[PDB]
Amino acid sequence: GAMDPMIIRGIRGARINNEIFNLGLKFQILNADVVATKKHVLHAINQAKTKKPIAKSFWMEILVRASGQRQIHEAIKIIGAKDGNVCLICEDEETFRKIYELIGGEIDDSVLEINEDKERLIREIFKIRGFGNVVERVLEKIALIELKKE
Repeated sequence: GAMDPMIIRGIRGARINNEIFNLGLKFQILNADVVATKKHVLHAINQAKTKKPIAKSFWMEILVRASGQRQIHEAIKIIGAKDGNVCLICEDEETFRKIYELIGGEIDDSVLEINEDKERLIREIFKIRGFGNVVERVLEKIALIELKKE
C-alpha cells in the first residue's frame, strides 16, 4: 500500500496568504475539512505520478484527483485551500517549515485521521454511496476511474 511517501500534515488556525506561493517551492495546500486521511492525499499525489489527464501542473493535478478527477478551478472551489483548518502537502521538511512560517497555526494531525463530522460532509462534496471506513470508500470512488486503488 503506502508508508506516507510525502509529508502531509494537519494544521488548524493556518491563515492562507498569497506569499506562500511566491517562494516557488514544491507544495500544495487543500481543505482539511473534506480530507479523509493522509492516505487520501498521498494517493492523489501518486495518481498525478502515474496518469497525466489535462491538468496545468503536478501539484495542481493532485487537488483534482482527490475530488474524483476534476479540473483546477472546480477542485479549488470544492476541496481547495482556505484559512483555518487546512491540509499541508510537501516533499521536504524544510519546505513544510517555510510554508508553516507564512500560514501560522497549530499542528493537529487528528483533522487528517477521520471522524463522523468529516464523514457526513465528505459524502456531500465527493458523493459516495458507502458505509464502514471513509478512508477506503473515498479511494474506491476517486481511483475507480484512475484504474487502480494505489
